Amino acid sequence: GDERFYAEHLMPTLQGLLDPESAHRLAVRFTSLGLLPFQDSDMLEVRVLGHKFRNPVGIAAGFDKHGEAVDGLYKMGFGFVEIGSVTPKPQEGNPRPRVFRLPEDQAVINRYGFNSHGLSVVEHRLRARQQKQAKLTEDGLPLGVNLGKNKTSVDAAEDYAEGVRVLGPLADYLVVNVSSPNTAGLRSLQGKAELRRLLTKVLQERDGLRRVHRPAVLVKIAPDLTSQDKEDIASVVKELGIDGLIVTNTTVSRPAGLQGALRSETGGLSGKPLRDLSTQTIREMYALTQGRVPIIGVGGVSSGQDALEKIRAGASLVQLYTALTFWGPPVVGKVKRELEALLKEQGFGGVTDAIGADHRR
Ligand SMILES: Cc1cc2nc3c(=O)[nH]c(=O)nc-3n(C[C@H](O)[C@H](O)[C@H](O)COP(=O)(O)O)c2cc1C
Ligand SMILES: CCOc1cccc(-c2ccc(NC(=O)/C(C#N)=C(/C)O)cc2)c1
Ligand SMILES: O=C(O)c1cc(=O)[nH]c(=O)[nH]1
Repeated sequence: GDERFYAEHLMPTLQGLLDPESAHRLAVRFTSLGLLPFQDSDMLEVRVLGHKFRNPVGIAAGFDKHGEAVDGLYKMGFGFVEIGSVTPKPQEGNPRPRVFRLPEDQAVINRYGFNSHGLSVVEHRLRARQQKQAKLTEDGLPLGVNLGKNKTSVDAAEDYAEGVRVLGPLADYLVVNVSSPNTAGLRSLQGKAELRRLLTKVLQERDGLRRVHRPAVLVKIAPDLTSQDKEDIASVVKELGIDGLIVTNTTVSRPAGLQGALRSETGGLSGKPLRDLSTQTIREMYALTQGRVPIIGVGGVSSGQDALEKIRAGASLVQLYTALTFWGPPVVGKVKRELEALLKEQGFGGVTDAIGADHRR
């Protein structure tokens, strides 16, 4: 598992032979079969959300939408895996092409539109390995399940409620994905009144599950929120005792300077141009919640430095996806090795010490 070989040869060859969606599909297949190319220091261990995480580097939602490659992802070195988004009924998502690479920007634009095998299919897939997962979780390798809603659903809150009922018993944490830019009306669920009503329902459903089957609940937010939007979210999160936030989803913005020919495709932008917009959103959300609400930081993480910036901004854990599509599997060990070195260099005893450190200087 050599970084240079993957970065300069394997990935560019793969990217030259297949369209992005096909490459994604082959990636999932290959990962699930456990054919793949770092020993985690105690310094990387984090305890949050009612769990031990052996390292703070997770695979973000969208790579394994249907829960097919969970074990292969742990083998890749991820400290935690998040699957989804999963919708109640199966649905196909948007017409193809719907994923686009911007290699000059180390970015991706996607408009998948919640292509999902649906709750029932994912439920059975997770049930087939439920005890294996119980042991992985106990070993410090938790599982997150990200919930979406169907395109034609009338009642968004009932879609999330159904997700809580069906996959909640199989998850260490649930994500109420209220931030996809690719489902009409979805991001409006981030508004105060809508959000309070939605999350009240979600939390009631979650609280009705048996103790050993009772997941933490997080809300995943956009990087495109107004100051007022962020204030309102922070307020609702604290009012309801939401367990954490995932910050951030993809951006509908197109930062000045994008070079990719495909920069004006519709969809969510991910990877390097998102990085600091995401970090700044983490920083604001951490301040508005007084450091009391765990944050999973996501967006543009490709290095130890990227990870530590999000951690010092207030993230307890980080995730990546887009970097894997450029650098391949060696990126996971790279991020971890670099993060470990930076923690030592900056005088932190471990990840935990660094969480929110920028707010204390
Ligand atoms: C192809 C693609 C599909 C995604 N699908 C989902 C999704 O289903 N649900 C979700 O919450 N986030 C989804 N995301 C967003 C990622 O989870 C993450 O928030 C975002 O891509 C920023 O991280 P990154 O720059 O490391 O990719 C997707 C991202 C991409 C690249
Ligand atoms: C020889 C195998 O190397 C691997 C092993 C496991 C995964 C990967 C790999 C992971 C993700 C991707 N994904 C993409 O390239 C992509 C795009 N565009 C998306 C949307 O996932 C491709 C390859 C490559
Ligand atoms: O399915 C998608 O289109 C999608 C969902 C999401 O939450 N974020 C994203 O970038 N794409």
